[PDB]
Amino acid sequence: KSRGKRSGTRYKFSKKFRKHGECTANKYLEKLNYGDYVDIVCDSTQQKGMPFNYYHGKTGKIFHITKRGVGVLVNKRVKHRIEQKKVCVRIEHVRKSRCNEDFLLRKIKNAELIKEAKLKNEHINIKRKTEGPKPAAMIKVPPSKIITIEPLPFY
Amino acid sequence: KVVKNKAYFKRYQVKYRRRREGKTDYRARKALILQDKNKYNAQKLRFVVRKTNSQVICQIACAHIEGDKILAEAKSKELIRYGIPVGLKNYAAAYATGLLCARRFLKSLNLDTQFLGVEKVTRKPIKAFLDVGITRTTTGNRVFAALKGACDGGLNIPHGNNRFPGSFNPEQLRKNILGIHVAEYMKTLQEEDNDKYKTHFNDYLKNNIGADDIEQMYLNAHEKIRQNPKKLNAKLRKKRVKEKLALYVEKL
Amino acid sequence: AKSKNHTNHNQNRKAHKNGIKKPKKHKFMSRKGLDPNFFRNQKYCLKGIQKKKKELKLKAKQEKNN
Amino acid sequence: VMREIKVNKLVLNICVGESGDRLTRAARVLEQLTEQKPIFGKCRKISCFVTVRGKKALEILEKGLKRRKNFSDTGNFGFGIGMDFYVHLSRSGYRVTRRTRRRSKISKTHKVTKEDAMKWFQTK
RNA sequence: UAGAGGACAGGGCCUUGACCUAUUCUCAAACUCCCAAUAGGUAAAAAGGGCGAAAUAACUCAAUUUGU
RNA sequence: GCAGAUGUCCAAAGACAAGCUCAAAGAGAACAGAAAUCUCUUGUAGACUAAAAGGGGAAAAGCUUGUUUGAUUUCUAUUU
RNA sequence: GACUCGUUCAUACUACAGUGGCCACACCAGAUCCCAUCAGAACUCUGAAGUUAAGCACUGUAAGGCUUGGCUAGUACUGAGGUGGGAGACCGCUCGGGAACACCAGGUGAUGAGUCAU
Repeated sequence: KSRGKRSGTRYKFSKKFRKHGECTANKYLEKLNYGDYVDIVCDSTQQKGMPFNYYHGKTGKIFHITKRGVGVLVNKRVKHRIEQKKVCVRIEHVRKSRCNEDFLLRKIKNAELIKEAKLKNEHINIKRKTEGPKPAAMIKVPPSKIITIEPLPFY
Repeated sequence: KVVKNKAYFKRYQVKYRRRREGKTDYRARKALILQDKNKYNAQKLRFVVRKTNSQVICQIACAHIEGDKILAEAKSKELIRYGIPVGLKNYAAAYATGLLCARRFLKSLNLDTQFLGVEKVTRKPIKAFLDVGITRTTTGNRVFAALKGACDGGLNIPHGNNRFPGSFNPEQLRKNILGIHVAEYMKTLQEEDNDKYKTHFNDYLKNNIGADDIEQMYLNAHEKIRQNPKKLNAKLRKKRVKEKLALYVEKL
Repeated sequence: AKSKNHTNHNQNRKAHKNGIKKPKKHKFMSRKGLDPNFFRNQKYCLKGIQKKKKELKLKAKQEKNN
Repeated sequence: VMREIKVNKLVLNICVGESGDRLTRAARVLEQLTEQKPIFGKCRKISCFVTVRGKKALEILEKGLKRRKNFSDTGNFGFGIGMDFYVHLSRSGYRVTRRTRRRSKISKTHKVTKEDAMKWFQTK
């Protein structure tokens, strides 16, 4: 019977303990470019440009930049299909997404590895390792370090 | 009842350090530095002028994530080498140091020959925005003297004319820029009682700066600057409380 | 009589029967209402680029066809 | 040292609690008493008062000279006669707590306290 | 829910408390300092990325050579 | 199902800027008292913000003051 | 040694106490002018006689708070399986995940750009 804009956001749109107050001045210096990924976290201290309840915590790539706002394209699940949604928010409600940072660092490091590998004419595996079973080990331990364990009685 | 209980301390949230110290506003700052997100690599330089109770300082600041970068600066105490040995807190001193900051910035950027500013006192130039710094912007405030100094030095600092002395009086502005108000204060004090005048403008006299000499020395300064710009750790802490209680056993 | 007001039962099965369709994700998005004074300038850039390129190509065609 | 207590402020109060005529009379008597124009109380207009500083504060305190149990714990006092005297005395450096730039608090060593306020009063 | 220690009010040095301090028993779907499990989202390179030069623009910039 | 609220109110209770800091408590001051005004100290909001409740707010989004009518015309991309 | 603009926004706060000053901050002297009030208190302007008393800086406290680790504790809770136990309430087992309060201990900052003084 109640489906207002901010219905059910009692805790989601509340500031953290001892973290109240307006956004820091340094946040306005954040650099944003077209097509890069961005997180949508609602800052309750800034009311205009607030994202809708659903998009809090979502991620999407920027498709529009204005003087003080960002239009970001976000996937929303609607029954039987995902669909693209253009949400327009202010700067305070958006932050640079780290969802790509491991990929970017991997790209740089792998490039500077591939360069040297091709220079030395070596074949290397550039794909991630998904490490599984460990090899056999031949381990040593002082006899005074082995301790005998047996189940404890009840009390 | 005590309101300073540990629950109060535990729930207490501090302000930012600079707000706590009173240095910065953080509401003026975040509108001074916030630039249109459409425009990339546009720095929006701010002309920061801060007046101490001994001298005033001007600088050019560019906002950056790790901290502000200072591109140019000027202190009132540098006017000694330019010929002003006294009154470094003056309206005229503020104008002079704004001129100095502007000229030094243009020199560092290598654009003096292209932006001459003006002479004497009444492509697009560099744009900077005046930073207040807590002070109240009343009519005839020294921050606007510094702004006029920079504007005459060649910077494009947007401003109105309300807060120059007189809500517009260019003659009054030139008088205050040249220190005429100080000169007439000297005259009035001399004519009304010599003792207070001597005890007030003491090192003025020790520098033999006459009332009529002030305007000329400020003009000469303007042209000259224009043409050339211990801790304790837990171990000994416990040792010291142990000995303190050992002595307190019989002390009281 | 009383009606079953609501249920989400079987809706997830219906949704997954034809899969959860993803958006097509085309390469170009229409710029109809985005950043004027920027996309207008982009139009001018592109017009100039075509003018120069086509005039170079026309010069080459004329000098090769006599 | 510069730990000399001086009269930071001296406030005269007329609390009549009614409308004008008598309020105007109080305003004018305060007016010749001190040339500063008085201000009025609340308008829930019930009282008029004036705060003075400088040499005039000492002069009016001398006039009011004509107890030792009515000193506040923060180093202030006051009395009456109709008109009411109150005096807020403080050490030097009190500007720190009132200025806008780097407003702070003075240490309680620098605060006056009542004990030496009594000594100051009996010395004056 | 209980006591423990400690300088405003009533009567006859005392009584009745209030109040303060440090504790104590027990609780909240419409309480929260903290905070899971499960559930959820984004990313994991070729119509692309990186690095440079040269062109274009009426955009942007102090900048026909700043940037985009 | 549960505790409620709406069919309004506002030329300011809208806009901008500046200055200030609130509730409360303690101590002190002729009338003057539990309460009336003034001063100091503490005071993270315990006040206030038209209304229900929930969020937000301290050199403010609160209080005061100044100037105003952006509560204007037209059109997009969109969210619920 | 110090200052300006910042970052982090309590390891940075609060209370009490001690130490420190040449320019440096500041307290401080004054009100003709710009300006401001009941009030030159504040704000603004002009100063340079005095002072580290305060602000400020540093340190201290079997200090409160804050913060890191340990421990609470594989406890509480919980995903999947069970023709598991039990009359039930509830409670194991198998494959997995895994807290919190409290208590203990350590700590009480670090840093970007620029500038001044020696």
